[PDB]
Amino acid sequence: SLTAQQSSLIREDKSNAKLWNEVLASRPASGSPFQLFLSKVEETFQCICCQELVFRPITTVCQHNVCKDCLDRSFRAQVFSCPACRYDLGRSYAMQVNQPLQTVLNQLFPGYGNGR
Ligand SMILES: [Zn+2]
Ligand SMILES: [Zn+2]
Repeated sequence: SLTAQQSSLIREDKSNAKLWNEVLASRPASGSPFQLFLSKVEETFQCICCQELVFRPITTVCQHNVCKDCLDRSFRAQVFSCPACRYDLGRSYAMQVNQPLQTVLNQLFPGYGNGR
C-alpha cells in the first residue's frame, strides 16, 4: 500500500481533495495493492485533451484537471471552455500549475513528463 509520505503529499493537493478521497476509497486478488493504487491514479488524472497523464496540470474552477499546454492551445484557438465539461472559463483565465498534484504524479511515475 501507499506510504505516510505519499499520503502527506496527497493531502497537500487541496484542490483535488474530493478526487483523491475517491482514489483512496479504491485489497486486490492479483498482484500487489500498490499496483492497484497506481492504476487508479493514472485513470483519475488522464487529460481529456491529449489522453496522457496530465503534466503541468491545471485544476480548473470547475474541478477538472487538464495539462497546461493542452489548455493553452485551446485558449489560443479562441476556445475558452473547459475541455472536460465545457464550463466557460472565460478569456484571461488566470491559471497556475497545480504543483502539489505535479509533485504526487512525479513521485508515483518518475519521468513520465520527460520531453513534456
Ligand atoms: Zn493534456
Ligand atoms: Zn470542467
